[PDB]
Amino acid sequence: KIEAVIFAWAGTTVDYGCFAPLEVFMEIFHKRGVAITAEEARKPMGLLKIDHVRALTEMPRIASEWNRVFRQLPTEADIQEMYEEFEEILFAILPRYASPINGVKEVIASLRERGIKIGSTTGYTREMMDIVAKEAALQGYKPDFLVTPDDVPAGRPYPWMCYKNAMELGVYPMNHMIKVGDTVSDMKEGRNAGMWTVGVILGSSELGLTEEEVENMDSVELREKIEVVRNRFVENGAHFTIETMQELESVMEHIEK
Amino acid sequence: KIEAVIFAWAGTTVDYGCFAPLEVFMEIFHKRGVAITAEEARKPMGLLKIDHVRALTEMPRIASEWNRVFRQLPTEADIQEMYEEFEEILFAILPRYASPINGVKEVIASLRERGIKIGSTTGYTREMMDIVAKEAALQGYKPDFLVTPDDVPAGRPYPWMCYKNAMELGVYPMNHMIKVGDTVSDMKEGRNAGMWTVGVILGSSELGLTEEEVENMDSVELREKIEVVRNRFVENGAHFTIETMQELESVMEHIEK
Ligand SMILES: [Mg+2]
Ligand SMILES: [Mg+2]
Repeated sequence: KIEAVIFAWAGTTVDYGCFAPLEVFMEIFHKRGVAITAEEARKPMGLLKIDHVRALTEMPRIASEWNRVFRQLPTEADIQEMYEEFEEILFAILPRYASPINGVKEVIASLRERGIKIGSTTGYTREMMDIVAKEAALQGYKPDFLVTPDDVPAGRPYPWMCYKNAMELGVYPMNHMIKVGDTVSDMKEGRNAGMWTVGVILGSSELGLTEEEVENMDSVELREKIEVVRNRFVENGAHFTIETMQELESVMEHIEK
Repeated sequence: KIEAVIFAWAGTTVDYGCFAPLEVFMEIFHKRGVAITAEEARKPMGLLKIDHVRALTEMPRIASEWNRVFRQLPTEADIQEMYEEFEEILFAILPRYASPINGVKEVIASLRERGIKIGSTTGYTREMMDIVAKEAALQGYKPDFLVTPDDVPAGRPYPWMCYKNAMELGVYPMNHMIKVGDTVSDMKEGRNAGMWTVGVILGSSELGLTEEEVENMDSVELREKIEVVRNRFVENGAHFTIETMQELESVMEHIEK
Protein backbone atom coordinates (compact mmCIF):
# COMPACT_ATOMS: atom_id res chain seq x y z
CA LYS A 1 0.00 0.00 0.00
CA ILE A 2 1.36 3.36 -1.14
CA GLU A 3 0.28 5.83 1.54
CA ALA A 4 2.11 8.90 0.24
CA VAL A 5 3.68 10.37 -2.88
CA ILE A 6 6.58 12.80 -2.56
CA PHE A 7 6.78 15.29 -5.41
CA ALA A 8 9.64 17.33 -6.69
CA TRP A 9 8.73 20.93 -7.54
CA ALA A 10 10.36 22.57 -10.59
CA GLY A 11 10.03 20.32 -13.63
CA THR A 12 7.55 18.11 -11.72
CA THR A 13 4.63 20.10 -10.22
CA VAL A 14 5.42 23.63 -11.41
CA ASP A 15 7.55 25.32 -14.11
CA TYR A 16 7.17 23.22 -17.27
CA GLY A 17 10.66 22.33 -18.45
CA CYS A 18 12.25 23.81 -15.31
CA PHE A 19 13.24 27.05 -17.08
CA ALA A 20 13.44 29.40 -14.10
CA PRO A 21 17.02 28.32 -13.16
CA LEU A 22 18.26 27.55 -16.69
CA GLU A 23 18.82 31.08 -18.00
CA VAL A 24 20.04 32.33 -14.61
CA PHE A 25 22.64 29.57 -14.44
CA MET A 26 23.98 30.53 -17.85
CA GLU A 27 23.80 34.27 -17.08
CA ILE A 28 26.12 34.05 -14.05
CA PHE A 29 28.78 32.21 -16.10
CA HIS A 30 28.44 34.30 -19.26
CA LYS A 31 29.22 37.52 -17.36
CA ARG A 32 32.67 36.00 -16.74
CA GLY A 33 33.68 34.60 -20.13
CA VAL A 34 32.58 31.00 -19.53
CA ALA A 35 29.81 30.14 -21.98
CA ILE A 36 28.36 26.96 -20.48
CA THR A 37 25.78 25.03 -22.50
CA ALA A 38 22.14 24.42 -21.59
CA GLU A 39 22.92 20.70 -21.28
CA GLU A 40 25.66 21.31 -18.72
CA ALA A 41 23.48 23.79 -16.86
CA ARG A 42 20.82 21.07 -16.60
CA LYS A 43 23.06 18.20 -15.49
CA PRO A 44 22.97 18.94 -11.74
CA MET A 45 19.33 20.15 -11.73
CA GLY A 46 17.49 19.09 -8.60
CA LEU A 47 20.24 19.64 -6.04
CA LEU A 48 20.22 22.74 -3.84
CA LYS A 49 20.86 25.73 -6.13
CA ILE A 50 24.20 26.58 -4.52
CA ASP A 51 25.30 22.93 -4.82
CA HIS A 52 24.25 23.22 -8.46
CA VAL A 53 26.49 26.26 -9.01
CA ARG A 54 29.37 24.31 -7.44
CA ALA A 55 28.63 21.21 -9.51
CA LEU A 56 28.86 23.39 -12.63
CA THR A 57 32.28 24.80 -11.64
CA GLU A 58 33.29 21.17 -11.01
CA MET A 59 32.65 20.05 -14.59
CA PRO A 60 35.99 19.72 -16.48
CA ARG A 61 34.82 21.67 -19.54
CA ILE A 62 33.52 24.55 -17.37
CA ALA A 63 36.57 24.45 -15.09
CA SER A 64 38.74 24.28 -18.23
CA GLU A 65 37.50 27.67 -19.43
CA TRP A 66 37.55 29.44 -16.04
CA ASN A 67 41.13 28.38 -15.30
CA ARG A 68 42.40 29.41 -18.72
CA VAL A 69 40.55 32.73 -18.35
CA PHE A 70 41.05 33.99 -14.79
CA ARG A 71 44.38 32.09 -14.78
CA GLN A 72 43.03 29.95 -11.90
CA LEU A 73 40.22 27.47 -11.17
CA PRO A 74 36.98 28.52 -9.36
CA THR A 75 37.22 29.07 -5.60
CA GLU A 76 34.56 29.23 -2.85
CA ALA A 77 34.56 32.98 -3.51
CA ASP A 78 33.60 32.57 -7.17
CA ILE A 79 30.81 30.13 -6.31
CA GLN A 80 29.34 32.27 -3.51
CA GLU A 81 29.48 35.37 -5.69
CA MET A 82 27.67 33.80 -8.65
CA TYR A 83 25.08 32.19 -6.39
CA GLU A 84 24.52 35.62 -4.88
CA GLU A 85 23.71 36.96 -8.34
CA PHE A 86 21.77 33.77 -9.01
CA GLU A 87 19.46 34.72 -6.14
CA GLU A 88 19.03 38.35 -7.12
CA ILE A 89 18.09 37.38 -10.69
CA LEU A 90 16.13 34.30 -9.59
CA PHE A 91 13.97 36.11 -7.02
CA ALA A 92 12.80 38.75 -9.53
CA ILE A 93 11.42 36.20 -12.02
CA LEU A 94 10.60 33.36 -9.60
CA PRO A 95 6.92 34.42 -9.22
CA ARG A 96 6.59 33.73 -12.96
CA TYR A 97 7.77 30.10 -12.70
CA ALA A 98 5.36 28.72 -10.11
CA SER A 99 2.59 27.70 -12.51
CA PRO A 100 1.36 24.14 -11.90
CA ILE A 101 2.29 21.95 -14.85
CA ASN A 102 -0.75 21.11 -17.05
CA GLY A 103 -2.31 17.99 -15.51
CA VAL A 104 -0.70 17.79 -12.07
CA LYS A 105 -3.57 19.33 -10.07
CA GLU A 106 -6.08 16.68 -11.14
CA VAL A 107 -3.65 13.90 -10.14
CA ILE A 108 -3.12 15.58 -6.76
CA ALA A 109 -6.87 15.84 -6.21
CA SER A 110 -7.23 12.21 -7.27
CA LEU A 111 -4.59 11.03 -4.81
CA ARG A 112 -6.28 12.96 -1.99
CA GLU A 113 -9.74 11.45 -2.63
CA ARG A 114 -8.04 8.09 -1.95
CA GLY A 115 -6.45 9.43 1.23
CA ILE A 116 -2.89 9.45 -0.08
CA LYS A 117 -0.65 12.01 1.61
CA ILE A 118 1.03 14.59 -0.63
CA GLY A 119 4.65 15.33 0.30
CA SER A 120 7.34 17.20 -1.59
CA THR A 121 11.08 17.84 -1.69
CA THR A 122 12.94 20.58 -3.54
CA GLY A 123 16.08 22.07 -5.02
CA TYR A 124 14.91 25.56 -4.07
CA THR A 125 15.80 27.07 -0.71
CA ARG A 126 13.08 27.81 1.89
CA GLU A 127 13.29 31.54 1.04
CA MET A 128 12.66 30.67 -2.61
CA MET A 129 9.83 28.28 -1.68
CA ASP A 130 7.94 30.91 0.32
CA ILE A 131 7.63 32.61 -3.05
CA VAL A 132 7.11 29.48 -5.18
CA ALA A 133 4.64 27.79 -2.79
CA LYS A 134 2.67 30.99 -2.15
CA GLU A 135 2.42 31.67 -5.88
CA ALA A 136 1.60 28.03 -6.69
CA ALA A 137 -1.15 28.02 -4.05
CA LEU A 138 -2.64 31.10 -5.67
CA GLN A 139 -2.70 29.04 -8.85
CA GLY A 140 -4.30 26.05 -7.16
CA TYR A 141 -1.45 23.94 -5.83
CA LYS A 142 -0.36 23.27 -2.28
CA PRO A 143 0.97 19.92 -1.01
CA ASP A 144 0.27 18.50 2.48
CA PHE A 145 3.88 19.09 3.35
CA LEU A 146 7.04 20.55 1.88
CA VAL A 147 10.67 20.13 2.86
CA THR A 148 13.59 22.08 1.42
CA PRO A 149 17.30 21.30 1.80
CA ASP A 150 17.29 23.99 4.52
CA ASP A 151 15.24 21.70 6.78
CA VAL A 152 17.68 18.79 6.64
CA PRO A 153 21.49 18.24 6.71
CA ALA A 154 21.68 18.32 2.90
CA GLY A 155 19.53 18.21 -0.21
CA ARG A 156 19.48 15.71 -3.05
CA PRO A 157 20.82 13.03 -3.72
CA TYR A 158 20.41 12.55 0.04
CA PRO A 159 17.16 10.95 1.31
CA TRP A 160 16.97 13.32 4.27
CA MET A 161 14.13 15.48 2.89
CA CYS A 162 12.19 12.32 2.06
CA TYR A 163 12.58 11.00 5.63
CA LYS A 164 11.30 14.29 7.05
CA ASN A 165 8.29 14.06 4.72
CA ALA A 166 7.53 10.59 6.13
CA MET A 167 7.82 11.77 9.74
CA GLU A 168 5.46 14.69 9.35
CA LEU A 169 3.03 12.68 7.20
CA GLY A 170 3.10 9.67 9.53
CA VAL A 171 3.90 7.18 6.78
CA TYR A 172 6.19 4.16 7.14
CA PRO A 173 7.96 2.13 5.89
CA MET A 174 9.60 4.13 3.10
CA ASN A 175 8.38 1.51 0.61
CA HIS A 176 4.87 2.76 1.39
CA MET A 177 5.87 5.90 -0.46
CA ILE A 178 6.55 6.96 -4.03
CA LYS A 179 9.03 9.61 -5.08
CA VAL A 180 8.24 11.38 -8.37
CA GLY A 181 10.89 13.57 -9.94
CA ASP A 182 12.13 14.89 -13.26
CA THR A 183 15.91 15.10 -12.83
CA VAL A 184 18.64 12.52 -12.39
CA SER A 185 19.07 13.76 -8.83
CA ASP A 186 15.36 13.10 -8.10
CA MET A 187 15.83 9.46 -9.09
CA LYS A 188 18.89 9.04 -6.90
CA GLU A 189 16.97 10.70 -4.10
CA GLY A 190 14.05 8.30 -4.34
CA ARG A 191 16.28 5.22 -4.41
CA ASN A 192 18.59 6.40 -1.63
CA ALA A 193 15.36 6.95 0.33
CA GLY A 194 14.37 3.33 -0.28
CA MET A 195 11.12 4.45 -1.87
CA TRP A 196 9.47 3.52 -5.14
CA THR A 197 11.03 5.88 -7.63
CA VAL A 198 9.28 7.41 -10.64
CA GLY A 199 10.56 9.68 -13.38
CA VAL A 200 8.37 12.13 -15.33
CA ILE A 201 9.51 12.94 -18.87
CA LEU A 202 7.38 15.65 -20.47
CA GLY A 203 7.88 18.94 -18.67
CA SER A 204 11.03 17.56 -17.07
CA SER A 205 14.31 19.37 -16.74
CA GLU A 206 15.92 16.32 -18.42
CA LEU A 207 13.94 16.97 -21.64
CA GLY A 208 14.59 20.69 -21.27
CA LEU A 209 11.73 21.57 -23.56
CA THR A 210 9.02 24.21 -23.24
CA GLU A 211 5.37 23.23 -23.72
CA GLU A 212 5.27 24.88 -27.13
CA GLU A 213 8.46 23.09 -28.16
CA VAL A 214 6.83 19.77 -27.24
CA GLU A 215 3.55 20.53 -29.02
CA ASN A 216 5.34 21.70 -32.19
CA MET A 217 8.32 19.36 -32.37
CA ASP A 218 8.55 16.75 -35.10
CA SER A 219 6.89 13.65 -33.64
CA VAL A 220 9.89 11.41 -34.36
CA GLU A 221 12.38 13.96 -33.04
CA LEU A 222 10.31 14.14 -29.83
CA ARG A 223 10.06 10.37 -29.20
CA GLU A 224 13.77 10.14 -29.82
CA LYS A 225 14.28 12.76 -27.10
CA ILE A 226 11.69 11.05 -24.86
CA GLU A 227 13.55 7.72 -24.96
CA VAL A 228 16.86 9.41 -24.23
CA VAL A 229 15.21 10.82 -21.09
CA ARG A 230 13.49 7.53 -20.23
CA ASN A 231 16.78 5.67 -20.55
CA ARG A 232 18.50 8.31 -18.42
CA PHE A 233 15.95 7.87 -15.64
CA VAL A 234 16.31 4.06 -15.79
CA GLU A 235 20.13 4.01 -15.77
CA ASN A 236 19.86 6.24 -12.71
CA GLY A 237 17.59 4.04 -10.62
CA ALA A 238 14.03 4.81 -11.70
CA HIS A 239 11.76 1.88 -10.88
CA PHE A 240 9.29 3.43 -13.29
CA THR A 241 9.22 6.07 -16.00
CA ILE A 242 6.12 8.03 -16.97
CA GLU A 243 5.69 10.56 -19.76
CA THR A 244 3.26 12.72 -17.78
CA MET A 245 1.89 12.66 -14.24
CA GLN A 246 -1.30 11.09 -15.65
CA GLU A 247 0.39 7.66 -15.45
CA LEU A 248 1.24 7.94 -11.74
CA GLU A 249 -1.94 6.09 -10.75
CA SER A 250 -0.93 3.18 -13.03
CA VAL A 251 2.51 2.87 -11.44
CA MET A 252 0.83 2.90 -8.00
CA GLU A 253 -1.52 0.09 -8.98
CA HIS A 254 1.36 -1.89 -10.48
CA ILE A 255 3.43 -1.53 -7.28
CA GLU A 256 0.56 -2.68 -5.03
CA LYS A 257 0.36 -5.93 -7.03
CA LYS B 1 27.18 -3.66 3.39
CA ILE B 2 26.26 -2.62 6.93
CA GLU B 3 27.41 0.96 7.44
CA ALA B 4 25.88 1.69 10.84
CA VAL B 5 24.26 0.06 13.85
CA ILE B 6 21.51 1.53 15.99
CA PHE B 7 21.19 0.40 19.59
CA ALA B 8 18.43 0.61 22.11
CA TRP B 9 19.58 1.80 25.55
CA ALA B 10 17.99 0.22 28.62
CA GLY B 11 18.16 -3.54 28.15
CA THR B 12 20.45 -3.49 25.10
CA THR B 13 23.46 -1.30 25.85
CA VAL B 14 22.86 -0.42 29.51
CA ASP B 15 20.77 -1.49 32.55
CA TYR B 16 20.74 -5.29 32.37
CA GLY B 17 17.20 -6.68 32.40
CA CYS B 18 15.82 -3.13 32.17
CA PHE B 19 14.80 -2.69 35.81
CA ALA B 20 15.05 1.11 36.07
CA PRO B 21 11.31 1.74 35.49
CA LEU B 22 9.80 -1.70 36.19
CA GLU B 23 8.84 -1.22 39.83
CA VAL B 24 7.89 2.41 39.10
CA PHE B 25 5.15 1.48 36.61
CA MET B 26 4.07 -1.06 39.24
CA GLU B 27 4.23 1.45 42.09
CA ILE B 28 2.05 4.06 40.35
CA PHE B 29 -0.69 1.53 39.55
CA HIS B 30 -0.64 -0.24 42.91
CA LYS B 31 -1.08 3.14 44.63
CA ARG B 32 -4.38 3.54 42.77
CA GLY B 33 -5.38 0.09 44.03
CA VAL B 34 -4.76 -1.63 40.69
CA ALA B 35 -1.98 -4.21 40.95
CA ILE B 36 -0.05 -5.02 37.77
CA THR B 37 2.27 -7.96 37.11
CA ALA B 38 5.93 -7.59 36.06
CA GLU B 39 5.01 -9.08 32.70
CA GLU B 40 2.33 -6.45 32.15
CA ALA B 41 4.67 -3.65 33.22
CA ARG B 42 7.21 -4.90 30.68
CA LYS B 43 5.01 -5.62 27.65
CA PRO B 44 5.14 -2.05 26.26
CA MET B 45 8.78 -1.46 27.33
CA GLY B 46 10.57 0.77 24.82
CA LEU B 47 7.78 3.22 24.05
CA LEU B 48 8.24 6.77 25.32
CA LYS B 49 7.70 6.54 29.09
CA ILE B 50 4.49 8.57 28.99
CA ASP B 51 3.25 6.39 26.07
CA HIS B 52 4.12 3.35 28.17
CA VAL B 53 1.84 4.45 31.02
CA ARG B 54 -0.95 5.09 28.50
CA ALA B 55 -0.32 1.61 27.06
CA LEU B 56 -0.70 0.06 30.52
CA THR B 57 -4.05 1.82 31.06
CA GLU B 58 -4.90 0.47 27.60
CA MET B 59 -4.32 -3.21 28.46
CA PRO B 60 -7.70 -5.00 28.86
CA ARG B 61 -6.81 -6.62 32.22
CA ILE B 62 -5.51 -3.39 33.76
CA ALA B 63 -8.32 -1.33 32.24
CA SER B 64 -10.87 -3.83 33.60
CA GLU B 65 -9.57 -3.53 37.14
CA TRP B 66 -9.46 0.26 37.04
CA ASN B 67 -13.07 0.28 35.90
CA ARG B 68 -13.91 -2.04 38.78
CA VAL B 69 -12.20 0.14 41.41
CA PHE B 70 -12.98 3.64 40.07
CA ARG B 71 -16.17 2.93 38.08
CA GLN B 72 -14.57 4.69 35.10
CA LEU B 73 -11.65 4.22 32.74
CA PRO B 74 -8.37 6.09 33.29
CA THR B 75 -8.63 9.78 32.46
CA GLU B 76 -5.92 11.77 30.68
CA ALA B 77 -5.58 13.52 34.05
CA ASP B 78 -4.97 10.13 35.66
CA ILE B 79 -2.32 9.21 33.08
CA GLN B 80 -0.86 12.73 33.40
CA GLU B 81 -0.94 12.44 37.19
CA MET B 82 0.63 8.96 37.20
CA TYR B 83 3.34 10.10 34.81
CA GLU B 84 4.22 13.00 37.14
CA GLU B 85 4.68 10.41 39.88
CA PHE B 86 6.60 8.18 37.48
CA GLU B 87 9.14 10.95 36.87
CA GLU B 88 9.52 12.04 40.50
CA ILE B 89 10.42 8.44 41.42
CA LEU B 90 12.34 7.50 38.28
CA PHE B 91 14.63 10.55 38.45
CA ALA B 92 15.74 9.84 42.02
CA ILE B 93 17.18 6.43 41.05
CA LEU B 94 17.90 6.90 37.33
CA PRO B 95 21.72 7.27 37.81
CA ARG B 96 21.96 3.78 39.36
CA TYR B 97 20.47 2.26 36.19
CA ALA B 98 22.73 3.56 33.41
CA SER B 99 25.57 1.05 33.50
CA PRO B 100 26.74 -0.82 30.34
CA ILE B 101 26.07 -4.54 30.00
CA ASN B 102 29.08 -6.87 30.43
CA GLY B 103 30.43 -7.41 26.92
CA VAL B 104 28.66 -4.77 24.78
CA LYS B 105 31.55 -2.26 24.70
CA GLU B 106 33.83 -4.92 23.18
CA VAL B 107 31.51 -5.36 20.19
CA ILE B 108 31.03 -1.58 20.07
CA ALA B 109 34.77 -0.85 19.73
CA SER B 110 35.15 -3.78 17.33
CA LEU B 111 32.52 -2.07 15.14
CA ARG B 112 34.22 1.34 15.25
CA GLU B 113 37.43 -0.36 14.09
CA ARG B 114 35.49 -1.55 11.04
CA GLY B 115 34.51 2.04 10.23
CA ILE B 116 30.97 1.60 11.55
CA LYS B 117 28.62 4.40 12.65
CA ILE B 118 26.93 3.91 16.02
CA GLY B 119 23.50 5.47 16.50
CA SER B 120 20.90 5.10 19.25
CA THR B 121 17.16 5.43 19.95
CA THR B 122 15.26 5.34 23.25
CA GLY B 123 12.02 5.41 25.24
CA TYR B 124 13.40 7.80 27.86
CA THR B 125 12.65 11.50 27.44
CA ARG B 126 15.47 13.89 26.50
CA GLU B 127 15.54 15.26 30.06
CA MET B 128 15.58 11.65 31.30
CA MET B 129 18.34 10.69 28.86
CA ASP B 130 20.59 13.56 29.97
CA ILE B 131 21.02 11.63 33.22
CA VAL B 132 21.42 8.22 31.54
CA ALA B 133 23.73 9.48 28.78
CA LYS B 134 26.05 11.34 31.16
CA GLU B 135 26.31 8.37 33.51
CA ALA B 136 26.56 5.80 30.71
CA ALA B 137 29.39 7.78 29.08
CA LEU B 138 31.25 7.62 32.40
CA GLN B 139 31.35 3.82 32.24
CA GLY B 140 32.80 3.47 28.73
CA TYR B 141 29.73 3.67 26.49
CA LYS B 142 28.98 6.62 24.21
CA PRO B 143 27.48 6.14 20.70
CA ASP B 144 28.15 8.54 17.83
CA PHE B 145 24.61 9.94 18.13
CA LEU B 146 21.44 9.55 20.21
CA VAL B 147 17.81 10.40 19.44
CA THR B 148 14.83 10.46 21.79
CA PRO B 149 11.05 10.77 21.15
CA ASP B 150 11.34 14.47 21.98
CA ASP B 151 13.42 14.96 18.82
CA VAL B 152 10.72 13.56 16.52
CA PRO B 153 6.86 13.38 16.23
CA ALA B 154 6.67 10.14 18.21
CA GLY B 155 8.79 7.40 19.76
CA ARG B 156 8.67 3.63 19.17
CA PRO B 157 7.46 1.71 17.28
CA TYR B 158 7.61 4.65 14.84
CA PRO B 159 10.79 4.76 12.72
CA TRP B 160 11.21 8.54 13.09
CA MET B 161 14.13 8.39 15.57
CA CYS B 162 15.98 5.92 13.29
CA TYR B 163 15.57 8.23 10.27
CA LYS B 164 17.02 11.04 12.39
CA ASN B 165 19.97 8.74 13.14
CA ALA B 166 20.29 8.05 9.40
CA MET B 167 20.26 11.78 8.61
CA GLU B 168 22.80 12.75 11.24
CA LEU B 169 25.04 9.72 10.63
CA GLY B 170 24.92 10.31 6.88
CA VAL B 171 24.03 6.67 6.19
CA TYR B 172 21.59 5.33 3.58
CA PRO B 173 19.63 3.42 2.51
CA MET B 174 18.04 2.32 5.77
CA ASN B 175 19.00 -1.30 5.07
CA HIS B 176 22.68 -0.37 5.34
CA MET B 177 21.94 -0.08 9.05
CA ILE B 178 21.31 -2.67 11.74
CA LYS B 179 18.89 -2.04 14.57
CA VAL B 180 19.86 -3.85 17.77
CA GLY B 181 17.23 -3.96 20.49
CA ASP B 182 15.84 -5.95 23.39
CA THR B 183 12.08 -5.28 23.42
CA VAL B 184 9.21 -6.10 21.10
CA SER B 185 8.87 -2.37 20.36
CA ASP B 186 12.59 -2.35 19.45
CA MET B 187 11.97 -5.07 16.89
CA LYS B 188 9.03 -3.13 15.53
CA GLU B 189 11.11 0.04 15.29
CA GLY B 190 13.84 -1.71 13.31
CA ARG B 191 11.36 -3.28 10.91
CA ASN B 192 9.29 -0.12 10.59
CA ALA B 193 12.49 1.77 9.65
CA GLY B 194 13.44 -0.81 7.03
CA MET B 195 16.64 -1.94 8.69
CA TRP B 196 18.25 -5.22 9.74
CA THR B 197 16.53 -6.01 13.02
CA VAL B 198 18.31 -8.00 15.72
CA GLY B 199 17.15 -8.91 19.22
CA VAL B 200 19.49 -9.42 22.19
CA ILE B 201 18.25 -11.98 24.73
CA LEU B 202 20.36 -12.13 27.89
CA GLY B 203 19.84 -8.81 29.61
CA SER B 204 16.74 -7.89 27.64
CA SER B 205 13.58 -6.51 29.21
CA GLU B 206 11.84 -9.43 27.48
CA LEU B 207 13.81 -11.87 29.65
CA GLY B 208 13.23 -9.78 32.76
CA LEU B 209 16.01 -11.55 34.66
CA THR B 210 19.06 -9.99 36.34
CA GLU B 211 22.60 -11.33 35.89
CA GLU B 212 22.50 -13.34 39.11
CA GLU B 213 19.11 -14.84 38.28
CA VAL B 214 20.56 -15.95 34.93
CA GLU B 215 23.54 -17.81 36.42
CA ASN B 216 21.81 -19.10 39.56
CA MET B 217 19.20 -20.68 37.27
CA ASP B 218 19.01 -24.25 35.96
CA SER B 219 20.40 -24.71 32.44
CA VAL B 220 17.08 -26.26 31.40
CA GLU B 221 14.94 -23.35 32.61
CA LEU B 222 17.31 -20.74 31.17
CA ARG B 223 17.38 -22.37 27.72
CA GLU B 224 13.61 -22.41 28.17
CA LYS B 225 13.10 -18.69 28.81
CA ILE B 226 15.75 -17.79 26.22
CA GLU B 227 13.74 -19.68 23.60
CA VAL B 228 10.56 -17.87 24.68
CA VAL B 229 12.25 -14.49 24.19
CA ARG B 230 14.02 -15.62 21.01
CA ASN B 231 10.68 -16.74 19.57
CA ARG B 232 9.08 -13.47 20.75
CA PHE B 233 11.70 -11.32 19.02
CA VAL B 234 11.40 -13.32 15.81
CA GLU B 235 7.58 -13.46 15.77
CA ASN B 236 7.85 -9.66 15.99
CA GLY B 237 9.97 -9.08 12.91
CA ALA B 238 13.51 -9.76 14.10
CA HIS B 239 15.60 -11.04 11.20
CA PHE B 240 18.16 -12.42 13.60
CA THR B 241 18.39 -13.07 17.32
CA ILE B 242 21.48 -13.26 19.48
CA GLU B 243 21.79 -14.50 23.06
CA THR B 244 24.54 -11.97 23.75
CA MET B 245 26.08 -9.02 21.86
CA GLN B 246 29.20 -11.09 21.02
CA GLU B 247 27.19 -12.66 18.19
CA LEU B 248 26.37 -9.37 16.41
CA GLU B 249 29.61 -9.40 14.38
CA SER B 250 28.74 -12.82 12.89
CA VAL B 251 25.20 -11.68 12.07
CA MET B 252 26.70 -8.77 10.12
CA GLU B 253 29.17 -10.92 8.20
CA HIS B 254 26.30 -13.30 7.47
CA ILE B 255 24.23 -10.44 6.01
CA GLU B 256 27.15 -9.22 3.87
CA LYS B 257 26.63 -12.41 1.82
MG1 LIG C 1 12.87 18.27 -9.65
MG1 LIG D 1 14.75 -0.95 24.64
